[PDB]
Amino acid sequence: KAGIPIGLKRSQLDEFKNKYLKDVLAKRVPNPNFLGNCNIKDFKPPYIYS
Amino acid sequence: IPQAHEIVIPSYSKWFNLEKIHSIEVQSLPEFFTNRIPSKTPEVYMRYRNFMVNSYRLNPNEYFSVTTARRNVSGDAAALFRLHKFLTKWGLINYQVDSKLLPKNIEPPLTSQYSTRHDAPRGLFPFESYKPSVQLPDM
Amino acid sequence: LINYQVDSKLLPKNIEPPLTSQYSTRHDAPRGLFPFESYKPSVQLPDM
Amino acid sequence: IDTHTATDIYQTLIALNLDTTVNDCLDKLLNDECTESTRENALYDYYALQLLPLQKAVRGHVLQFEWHQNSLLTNTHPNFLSKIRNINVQDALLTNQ
Amino acid sequence: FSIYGFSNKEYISRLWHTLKYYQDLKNTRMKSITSTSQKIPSASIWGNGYSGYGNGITNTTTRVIPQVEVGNRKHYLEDKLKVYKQAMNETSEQLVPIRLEFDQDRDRFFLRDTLLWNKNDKLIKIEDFVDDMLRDYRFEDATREQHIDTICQSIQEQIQEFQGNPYIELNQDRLGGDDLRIRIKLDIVVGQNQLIDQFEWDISNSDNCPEEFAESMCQELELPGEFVTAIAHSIREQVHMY
Amino acid sequence: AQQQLNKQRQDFERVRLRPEQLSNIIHDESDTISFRSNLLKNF
Amino acid sequence: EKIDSNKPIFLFAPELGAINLHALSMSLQSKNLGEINTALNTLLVTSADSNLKISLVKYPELLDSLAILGMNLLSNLSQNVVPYHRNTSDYYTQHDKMVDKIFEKVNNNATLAVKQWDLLPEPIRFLPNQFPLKIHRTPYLTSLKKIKDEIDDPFTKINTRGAEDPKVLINDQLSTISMILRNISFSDNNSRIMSRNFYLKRFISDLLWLVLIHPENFTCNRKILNFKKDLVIVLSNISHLLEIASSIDCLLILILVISFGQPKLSESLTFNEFQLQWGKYQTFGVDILAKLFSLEKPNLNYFKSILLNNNHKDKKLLRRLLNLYNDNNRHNLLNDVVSFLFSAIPLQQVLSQPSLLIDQFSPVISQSLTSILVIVQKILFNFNKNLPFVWLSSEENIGSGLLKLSEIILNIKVLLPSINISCVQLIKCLVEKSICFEN
Amino acid sequence: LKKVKILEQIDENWSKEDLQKLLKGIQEFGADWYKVAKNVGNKSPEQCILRFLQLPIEDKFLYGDGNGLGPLKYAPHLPFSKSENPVLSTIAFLVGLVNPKTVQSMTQRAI
Amino acid sequence: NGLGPLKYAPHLPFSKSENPVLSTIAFLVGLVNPKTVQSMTQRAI
Amino acid sequence: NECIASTSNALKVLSGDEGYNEDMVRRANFYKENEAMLRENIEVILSNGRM
Repeated sequence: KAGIPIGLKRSQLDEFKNKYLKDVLAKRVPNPNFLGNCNIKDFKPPYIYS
Repeated sequence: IPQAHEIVIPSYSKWFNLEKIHSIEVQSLPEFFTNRIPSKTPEVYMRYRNFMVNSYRLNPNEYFSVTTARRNVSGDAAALFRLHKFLTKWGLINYQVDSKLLPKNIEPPLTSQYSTRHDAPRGLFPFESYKPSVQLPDM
Repeated sequence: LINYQVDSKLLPKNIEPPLTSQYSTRHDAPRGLFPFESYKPSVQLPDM
Repeated sequence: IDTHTATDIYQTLIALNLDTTVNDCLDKLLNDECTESTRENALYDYYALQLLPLQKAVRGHVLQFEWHQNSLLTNTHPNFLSKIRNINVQDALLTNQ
Repeated sequence: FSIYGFSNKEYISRLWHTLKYYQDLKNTRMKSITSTSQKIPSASIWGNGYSGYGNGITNTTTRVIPQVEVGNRKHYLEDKLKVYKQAMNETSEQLVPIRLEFDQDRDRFFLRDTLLWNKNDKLIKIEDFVDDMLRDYRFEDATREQHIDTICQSIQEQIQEFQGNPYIELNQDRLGGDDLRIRIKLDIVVGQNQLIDQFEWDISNSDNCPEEFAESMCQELELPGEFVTAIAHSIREQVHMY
Repeated sequence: AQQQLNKQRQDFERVRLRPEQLSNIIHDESDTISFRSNLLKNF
Repeated sequence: EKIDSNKPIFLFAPELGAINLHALSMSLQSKNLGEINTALNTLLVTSADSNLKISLVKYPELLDSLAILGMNLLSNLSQNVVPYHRNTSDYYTQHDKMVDKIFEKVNNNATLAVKQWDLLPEPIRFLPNQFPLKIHRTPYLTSLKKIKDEIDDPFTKINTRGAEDPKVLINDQLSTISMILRNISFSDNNSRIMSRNFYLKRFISDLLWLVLIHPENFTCNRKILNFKKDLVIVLSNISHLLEIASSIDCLLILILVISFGQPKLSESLTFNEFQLQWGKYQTFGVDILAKLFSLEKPNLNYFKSILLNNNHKDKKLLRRLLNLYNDNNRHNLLNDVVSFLFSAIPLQQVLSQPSLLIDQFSPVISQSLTSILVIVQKILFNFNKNLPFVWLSSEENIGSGLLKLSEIILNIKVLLPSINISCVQLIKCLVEKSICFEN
Repeated sequence: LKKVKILEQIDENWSKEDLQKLLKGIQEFGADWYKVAKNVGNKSPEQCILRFLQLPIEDKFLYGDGNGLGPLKYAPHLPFSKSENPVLSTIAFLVGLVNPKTVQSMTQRAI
Repeated sequence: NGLGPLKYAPHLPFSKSENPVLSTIAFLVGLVNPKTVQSMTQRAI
Repeated sequence: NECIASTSNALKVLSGDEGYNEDMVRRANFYKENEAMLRENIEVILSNGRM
């Protein structure tokens, strides 16, 4: 019901995140309630250079 | 269960913390913190509140109603109504039900990340830079 | 005097949604809450 | 007495003393006839003196935010306008009624 | 010559450079205002404000919005003086078991539900509660506006015929009660399953709490909360019938 | 017809409670006080 | 000066975007300093603007928030407490309890209450620290002189800033709240809603008490004068529906209203002309009185009792305050109120030179006459001084001015027929009251 | 010389190894507070930032433990003139030395 | 280190000394009528 | 002392300058005395992604 595939182990978590990519590729447009698709983005401080 | 969605709350609900009870909750819902009714204690309050929040954050896209809470936890419907309204009022639940996308911004100069200079004035930022004293007597 | 030996995780428990306490949350802030900033400061010791 | 040159001298002396103590930490590191306590203290003092300007930057960031939090327009703009009006005929008509 | 000099000319040079910077900053701020006026969204030196969520979207022209509807509803605003007045003078928690049943070959809609309501409650109006409930079931506007009155009357009648618990309004409370024991029979059809059960229950004892008993049974059989609330309501209903 | 009374009340109050502006609103001292000029004079 | 005019201090109205009243209310109700200050600044910039309506009908709780916030601040200001950065935490079946309590007792031997609190704090005058010793009745011109003297000092503390002194911060928050209330009172729906609000009237009472009885905790004289101006303007916009809650509120309202006149230096009138260009804040006091007297219910009974002469605490405080004001020194308050009302009628200025001036001044003349007539006919035997006769023979000869005004209006624009009758009625009633009082 | 003995900030909730991990982690990752926190372990990012801000690195090189700096205390704005107002600058330096009570006594004796 | 900020006061080395402190003292005490100075402090002759 | 302080502050205000005193905020006492303020600010800045 939560949307996790099934029987996920502690080792598969990041693969799950990668699976998320596959999820939108298999069109589909992600919501703002989608992991990594937030409307709010970080605003870096001045001492961070880049 | 891993986090599957993104969870946003308003900035004025920063005080909220599970496994803790703030003074705002005590002031707004006093019925649970006066020892007058034995079926309304802080333990029952945390039980109901954490149930509601956990059950909402599993699918932020959907409205979490009072009928489901009334059906899944046992108590009089009036207190559950009051608690659900308090929660949905302070953010903390139903805040991202029908969310919209921000189209795209056009950025004029100085409104962007990495837009800061060494030659810019230091309005706040109390630390100042001084002229090095390079003169033979001062040396 | 009753059920002392039974392994924990075998005791009965409520059927409830799992916990969401270890989650990361983002905050939605109003407009004039943070100041405008200039002056990227050194971040490195000056040569002498 | 010249105060401007005095402050310039004070600041330049601060900078020079920082540089000499960094050099001395490097010195205590580069020779092996020192003990382990001396070498460890030198290495971590080197780390701290090299992080000093980052500390200044982060302190300045937090202090900027803190100064902005306590600011109100009534203090900075003492001549802010409001919505005065005159007593008119409608007030008198309403009072009589 | 350094701009970080105290003399007279360096101080005024610094002031001039600061002024020029702030003038071009004001120019970009006017650019942002103008660009947003022509319905082209532009970034601002103050950020975006609230993004698309609750609290809506800042970065429009300019408005005063009273609130943003959540789930097509308005926020509930209550009277805090009445809240404290009720909370600071409370003594008991008289609970009424309420049952709603409406067929279709009768009043037009069909709906079934069970509920517990505190009779010593003066804070929440039954009309608001019923309107919210009918919004939760996703009824159309027309049907809700038609049948809220019927549902409110049905709920209001059952509260009035709940005289109460006799052993409380008449002070008996003998710490073990009398021995009046009845059989309580359950038949609950949550989901695709049906729980059938029967057990003895003493109705003279004010220590018997149906919530704890239902919770224990549903823990021991691994059942969800729907069964918990249904069992508590059934116990209370039959006890009150007797 | 209670809505007509309400429309009349609205028309009356919009005229009565309207604030003056950039006009005869003339302010006293303690409103038109320049802090900058006093600071300079005292310096 | 140019740099200050171009600096990015806060947003102005065209760049606030969509303003959300619910979010501002919730910001005010949180206990974060930055949230509160941002909400206050946004509310000020919005409410001060034209073309932007803050409708309280569509979100009324906002008002409560503001008032409630103000109240707490006033409390913290009176008892020398600072609410922010507290260095505290800010967090927090009978059979089973019998059983586990037996368990605890057994294990201890082996090893060998209801809460009550209020939503708001007790008003501001029942606090044991706030007991009246002196009434501060500084006139308006003297207050302006004090403001000029305190700004024109070399060692002036007028720009300490909010981050360098917490008391300055509390005072700035209170000033912003008062300005916001004043700005939003200028509409029909908002004024009607604000007239019946319970928290607003309690906030007004607390602020009146602190401004008139214990003003030592404010940091500036200009802030005191601005509090007074905001109070009279709000009351002027609201008093057509206001029901007063206490008698102490009536006393403080009278003192506040008459403080805006010009006293001279009892047997004569104690107030001067208070010209025309000097100020226009007196007209607001005249208007407040004329409308408040209109309600022959709680308001009229209170004013009668005060002018002619927890409830136990209120009686003790009323006696204390009346003795503090009058110190045969009785009915000094009646004399002052009526002399203030008479000094509001610009007789010398209109009679000296004529139609234009009375056309511009008919509202204040109308309402001044209304208030004086109500006092003379309905309020007026503990007297020991023929008061209407000292009003008639006052060396300023107001009767001649009233008659001359009547004549000027006769040889002469919706109020004049009422002003004629009011003038003649007032003269006649004063003469008859003179005779009866002497009897 | 003067040594910035950093490893003596051992205040109970922190420890010498905790401080070492903090300093080395900030030296590794500049301002990635999460990586620094997980480098230290057992402590959250906010505690790391607080401890970093409270470290007294520069204090030994500044003028005093807390007399006073005098005019230098107002460093960016110094309204003094050696040429035009020679007495006020000297007196600004001198007021730090004297005891004010004896000054009051002496001026009262003079009057 | 008794004198706090006097350490940082500039001065020309090796030649042509100037005395700000003593000059200021002699100027300020040269205005006040030596008899009341003798009464002020015991240091004066 | 009061005269010197007021003259320096007047110059600061007339130049259009603001901020903290630099000598006060370069020292470590200021950060062990304002512990609560710093904690609250750090949390607010972090949780918003500004730090």
